Amino acid sequence: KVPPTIAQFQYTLDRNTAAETFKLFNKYRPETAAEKKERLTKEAAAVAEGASPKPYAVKYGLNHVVALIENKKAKLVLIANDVDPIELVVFLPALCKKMGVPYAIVKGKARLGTLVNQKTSAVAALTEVEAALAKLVSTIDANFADKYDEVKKHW
Amino acid sequence: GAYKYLEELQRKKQSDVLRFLQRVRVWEYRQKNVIHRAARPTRPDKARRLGYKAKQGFVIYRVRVRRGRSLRATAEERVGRRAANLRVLNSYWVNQDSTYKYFEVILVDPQHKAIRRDARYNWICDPVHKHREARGLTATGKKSRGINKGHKLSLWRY
Amino acid sequence: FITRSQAVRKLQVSLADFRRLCIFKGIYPFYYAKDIQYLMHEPVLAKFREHKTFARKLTRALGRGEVSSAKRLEEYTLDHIIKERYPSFPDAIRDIDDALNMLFLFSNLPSTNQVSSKIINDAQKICNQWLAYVAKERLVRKVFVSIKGVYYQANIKGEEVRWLVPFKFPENIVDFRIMLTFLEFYSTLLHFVLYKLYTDSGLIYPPKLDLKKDKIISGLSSYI
Amino acid sequence: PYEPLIDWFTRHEEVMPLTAVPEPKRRFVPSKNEAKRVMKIVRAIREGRIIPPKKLKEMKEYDLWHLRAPKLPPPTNEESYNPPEEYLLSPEEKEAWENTEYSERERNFIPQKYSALRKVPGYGESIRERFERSLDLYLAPR
Amino acid sequence: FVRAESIVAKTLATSREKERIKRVSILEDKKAKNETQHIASGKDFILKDGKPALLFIVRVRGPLAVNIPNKAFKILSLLRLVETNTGVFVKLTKNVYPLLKVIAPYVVIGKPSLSSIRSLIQKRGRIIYKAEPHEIVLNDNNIVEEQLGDHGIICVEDIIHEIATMGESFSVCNFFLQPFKLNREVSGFGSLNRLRKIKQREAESRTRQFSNAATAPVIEVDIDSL
RNA sequence: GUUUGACCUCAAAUCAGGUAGGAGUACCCGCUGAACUCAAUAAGCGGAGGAAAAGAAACCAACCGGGAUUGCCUUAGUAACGCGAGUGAAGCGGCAAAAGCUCAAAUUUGAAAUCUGGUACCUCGGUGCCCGAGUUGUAAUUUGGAGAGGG
RNA sequence: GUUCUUUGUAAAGUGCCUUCGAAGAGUCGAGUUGUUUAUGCAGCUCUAAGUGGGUGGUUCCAUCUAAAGCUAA
RNA sequence: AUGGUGAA
Repeated sequence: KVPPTIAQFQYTLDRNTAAETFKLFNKYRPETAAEKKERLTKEAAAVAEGASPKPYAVKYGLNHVVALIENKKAKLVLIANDVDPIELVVFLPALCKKMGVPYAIVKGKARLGTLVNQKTSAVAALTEVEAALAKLVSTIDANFADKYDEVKKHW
Repeated sequence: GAYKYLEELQRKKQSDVLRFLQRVRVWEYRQKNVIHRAARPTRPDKARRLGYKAKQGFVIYRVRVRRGRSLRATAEERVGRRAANLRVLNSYWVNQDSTYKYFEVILVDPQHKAIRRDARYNWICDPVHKHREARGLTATGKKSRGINKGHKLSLWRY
Repeated sequence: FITRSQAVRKLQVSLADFRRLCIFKGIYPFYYAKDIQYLMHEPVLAKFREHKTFARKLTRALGRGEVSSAKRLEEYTLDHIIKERYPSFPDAIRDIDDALNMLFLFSNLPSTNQVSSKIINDAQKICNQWLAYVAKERLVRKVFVSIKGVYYQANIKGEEVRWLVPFKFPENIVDFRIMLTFLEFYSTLLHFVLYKLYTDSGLIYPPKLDLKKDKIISGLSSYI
Repeated sequence: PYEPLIDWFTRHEEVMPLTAVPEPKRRFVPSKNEAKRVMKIVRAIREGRIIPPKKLKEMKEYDLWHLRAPKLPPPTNEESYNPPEEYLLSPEEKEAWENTEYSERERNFIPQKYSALRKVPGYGESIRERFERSLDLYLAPR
Repeated sequence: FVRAESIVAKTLATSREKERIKRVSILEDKKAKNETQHIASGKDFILKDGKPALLFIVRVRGPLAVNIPNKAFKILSLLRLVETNTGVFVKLTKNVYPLLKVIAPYVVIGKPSLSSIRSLIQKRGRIIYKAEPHEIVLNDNNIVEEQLGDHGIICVEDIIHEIATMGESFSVCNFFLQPFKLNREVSGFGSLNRLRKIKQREAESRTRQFSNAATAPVIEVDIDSL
């Protein structure tokens, strides 16, 4: 029988809210290798012949995502359920709850990574966004963090 | 980093979560062959602190050894025998059973150009390190040899 | 000799691509082994495999998302086959008599899901060059007005091509896939044949063309 | 065996971050690690081994001169739009030709006559004949 | 079952379409009265008049799935352009001029060419008549010589001349032509078709744009595209 | 939308790029180990090089501190044991040579900046292009002698 | 020595002011059972700490940071 | 005793 600390996944965000979260994340897809390379080539050509606002992108790497967490810099955290090493993500929801940061779980690590170029991403987070982020956070809260606040129970 | 938390989580092995994980993984390991390739290390923190890296050329193996010679050294030798072209740099525990013990072993390919082209691991390609586990030069082998620090006929011409 | 299924399995190429390969090369009885062996050495197999890999990678990109990757992924002619089947230009002219009927029929077909508009445009433009060349060397010798159409016979260096001009009336619409492959092969042949004929005629190729006249009649009254 | 967990620690929220690491200038500077690559590309362009992107578009640009005879089909046989009056066969023979079994059918056309050019009908069987000939064009044993 | 978002989107689109139609109709009613005292504009212009001019119109799909509105639906039914990718030639007139704005969002208009008209007529054509469900194509001129030709339109070339020269029999022939069902652009789905459709859709936004302004100039694009 | 692709896993190749068997074995590294305390000796097993191994202290030290590892003299036939046959060292001291160090470990996040393979040029490799590995972590910056951010 | 290149808001060190500031777990350890020249190793139940821990002798002191690795003489 | 040899 699964312990109460396990099975927190599998029970994940609903269809509509998950789709909305995916759509919101698609608005800040990080520049891919080809796009970054072509942009750098264009910049070099412009400078070689004849100073920009800070960029924004989704956070995906586990190490730096956790680094942003604990510092309270993570506005939202999205976690995959089918990750093979469960211990990598067992403590992440607990850390997010302790730090007071919204968090959510999704089914399919590959689908999580498809919005961040990489084949798989395990977890994802956002640092900056326009205004639908607050509504999405409220929906995620009311649908998973407060409705299923009894995750500590059952087996 | 996640490793800072993963190490502490793995420290409390008797905890419910790790107890469930071990009993879940024991059946999967048993269903596998005696020696089989592992796509990724089940204990990434341990492997990473053991000098293993995810770059190309690194291979993780797993092997089952009967319980009841040092088990770690026997497992290393067994994996090296099948993996003739690989070098058994180190191995570590992952799971134990009543009748069998499971130890994960990380292998480094010396023939791969990636391993030879970096100065941090090119030393392993030298012929001196061939069959390192056979001579017990690994961490388990050195410990078994008793290479501790401290207390723990000749005739000249005149 | 090996069976058709056996040859396909040896080539491990789906029947759809095997049809194209056979049409380009030509293999028939049950089939002689030597022909299959020669086909297996053709470079067209590598190009077909590359196209299949491109399609599967494009599908992967579309399923994953990031359409920019699919757009960036977008980055051939059977010249060798032409020499094999046509050892010399007179041989190509000889084979024209039956090959070009398909092209001339396609020149007047309507655009549909089975035929892209580009194919019809290319077929129509090829006529704009064929008729233009024939109207300069004055090789027309027959003008039989048949029910199937005006049976032209241009004395193309003494082979009397029997090409038929379909009527301008709507040709209401068989497996067009084979017809599509035949049209592609005939267009590839036509490119080089027209190049050679224009070079022989002494006119600089490609010559200038008038589009305002094309917007009036759209046909031979253009492209000098 | 079956008991719930206790959220003794996951009930209060920290205010200050766990660490007071100083803020690095790089976070406030435009990606010097990226200016390095920009200047590397500038050097490569200066050396001339890298083509500017415009030249790539500007450069996105010839006369090349079992093999039995195909046996071409016979030429036209009195299928003219204005054929001799004697060649306009009776309807009974035309009906038999139309009802004749396919493939085995000998004639590839139906006799007809039209005086006015504008009255000439458009051929509807042109595609079928071409499709039939396509089979022989590559399936013929030769 | 249908998800909520679709209904809300359809309602929002219908509201905007109805508001635009009402505003355009109200402005045109005052413009016709010639008061032209407290309206945005009174004159008409085209940028890229109500003078006679033969134009080709193509029924495009979109905008979003707005429920059929009475005014635009009836106007399309007059031209029987309900089906997508269908087009018909209409004689431009001052009375017909407001119809462009009335059904601008659903159709694209432009000035055709003699070669384009000839090719379209000789390549496509329908005669839905003698049970008379047959979609017989203009195979022969015998039908044109019998049913038509009372006014001298005996062959297809006569129909082409009437359409291009706006002859007396233009109304009769146009109705007889049973306007053609032009093939859609991509006409496919699957591995390559998805990407081709996505690439083509980008040009639609830059070409088929509606400013929604009451005094918006008539949208015109060259028919040479197809 | 019962169609689909991803991710994960399981198989196949007269596919491309790679490697282990065996021999020698004086020396070396581990397992096993017999008899006149004999002996952690001989034989047997597995693995390597010109040396092997060890090597930069959870060391020795009770001093006015030394300061990687290994060899020689000395310590010493002493400490210690079996006090009985026999076994039996080590610090310090002098001699020959001396070398340092690398990752886990704290955010590169204003840019996975990393690298294998295929291709076109000049070739113990370098450049452009393409793919793949990579986020379940590839480069620089830190290895306790601390170290990082800034002025 | 001879040379063609030297570079891009590129890299490093040092003293001053200031703020931050980690450590190899079925592992040490413990009991037993076999081996060892009363050290160590091995099988096995238990198996933890970080102003913490390992080795020693005097009323608790001296030194070091183990459970990863490379390195000619 | 070690490691091999063969046979009814």
